[PDB]
Amino acid sequence: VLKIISWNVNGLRAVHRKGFLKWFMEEKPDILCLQEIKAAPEQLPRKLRHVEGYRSFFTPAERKGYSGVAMYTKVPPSSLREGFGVERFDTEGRIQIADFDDFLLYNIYFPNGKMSEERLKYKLEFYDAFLEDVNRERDSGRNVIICGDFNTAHREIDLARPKENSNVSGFLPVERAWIDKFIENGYVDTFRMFNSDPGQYTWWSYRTRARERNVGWRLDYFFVNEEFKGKVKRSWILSDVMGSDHCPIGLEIE
Amino acid sequence: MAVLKIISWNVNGLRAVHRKGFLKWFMEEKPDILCLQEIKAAPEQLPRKLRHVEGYRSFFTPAERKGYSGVAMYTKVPPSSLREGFGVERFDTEGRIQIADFDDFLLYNIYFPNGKMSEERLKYKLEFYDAFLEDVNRERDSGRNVIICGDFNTAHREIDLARPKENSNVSGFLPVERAWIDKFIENGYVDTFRMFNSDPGQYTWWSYRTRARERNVGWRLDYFFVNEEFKGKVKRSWILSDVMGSDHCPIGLEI
DNA sequence: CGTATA
DNA sequence: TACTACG
Ligand SMILES: [Mg+2]
Ligand SMILES: [Mg+2]
Repeated sequence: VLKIISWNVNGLRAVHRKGFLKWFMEEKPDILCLQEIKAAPEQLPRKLRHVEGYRSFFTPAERKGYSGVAMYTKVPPSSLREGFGVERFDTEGRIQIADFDDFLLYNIYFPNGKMSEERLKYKLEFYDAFLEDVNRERDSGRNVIICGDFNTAHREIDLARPKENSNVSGFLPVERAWIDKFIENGYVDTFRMFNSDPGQYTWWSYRTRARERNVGWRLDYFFVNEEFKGKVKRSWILSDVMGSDHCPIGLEIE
Repeated sequence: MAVLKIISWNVNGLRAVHRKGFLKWFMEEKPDILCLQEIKAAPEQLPRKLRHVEGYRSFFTPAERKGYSGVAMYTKVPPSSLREGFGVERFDTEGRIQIADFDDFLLYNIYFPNGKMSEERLKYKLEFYDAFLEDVNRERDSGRNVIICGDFNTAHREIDLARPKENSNVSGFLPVERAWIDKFIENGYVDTFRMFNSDPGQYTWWSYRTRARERNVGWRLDYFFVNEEFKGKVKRSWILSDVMGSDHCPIGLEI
């Protein structure tokens, strides 16, 4: 009975100032996966660096205050790989692959593609590198859990304004195709196993005050390989917890 | 020799001053050379109206880090060459150094490091200071005359800032920093402004936070220096306090 | 306070 | 509309 939470936290120091630890005390996950920590460990308060009952792993970006992922775990992994083995994709703080034996756990902050053509390219090439990597591991016999911010809504149901954004990165046809392909390689969007409703979102723009209007996108997913699909008992969106432009998502196993 | 006008200005974002009518001011004041620091942009990010100004050749030396540091020079008359570093990698990749050969003189356009945020940055500042001295001395020793302008990030004497006592432990008026200026001057260089003006309350930078500029609670961080052999040629050295757009104001030199 | 990637 | 960096 393992509870895993994924959250693009939009600055760890920022959520801390909004009572992140309190929420983390209340919700007792067995694993906590975070994206966009936007900090080097040394910049973090001591109460955040170490938390009672957990082992903490930080993977910052080389660039200061950019990107970065973190994992808190009640039970240590056998190992923790911080890259795919390709330099350009490995130095932005985007990748945590934690071996818990039963399963590898992928904590990923996938690149946003909105600001440039060259970044959109970076995103898709990251996507590619990711697939090779996760396939290599599942093909070798391992069960995989993949959480994090994918930066893409898959289907029209997955965002409030699908037509206006058909030319916006995050709902480009090229991007949605990749998710299609991803799923075809034997992986399941665990949330879609339990919920087929519309209006289920994980990110809302700050600019519009869109969150109260509920004008969002689903950018955050839990994926498993299908062989492991048996073990997933719950997969939900904690859309009530504030502090970031994303909300956290949840997965329960065994 | 005769009738040459040079302006130095820490512009605090070239795109920023542009939006406040920088070009208009640049039309009005007609300098023969314009030296800028903290452009905070790569040339490609700059409006075409700025990369190409009528009657001037423009040189941009951005930092590797995007939107950080950076210097620029506009000149009516091209230099023979333009060196963009001291030949030491760490000091060369931040956008801090333009050394332009105008034959008569080399012209140093420098954005010296701010030392306030960390011990390690304060250290970077003093080591920059050192590298700079060696460089300017080699050139002066070789016979070359030199004009050095820019944001030194340090007031020299007690008269150089409004509040000297409270800031004696603040980087920008640390004893170690003022000592270096002392040493700098001792190597045969002159603070051209001090040649013509010994009044207090002459400042070039004012903090944004306090709205200090209307209270005139400033520091003098921007200087024109020459080697003493060339001192003969400097006819004027002033502070253009009139000009807004940045937390620094521009300074002027006439030779 | 102010300039500059999600 | 915000978080971050660095001034
Ligand atoms: Mg975000
Ligand atoms: Mg400044």
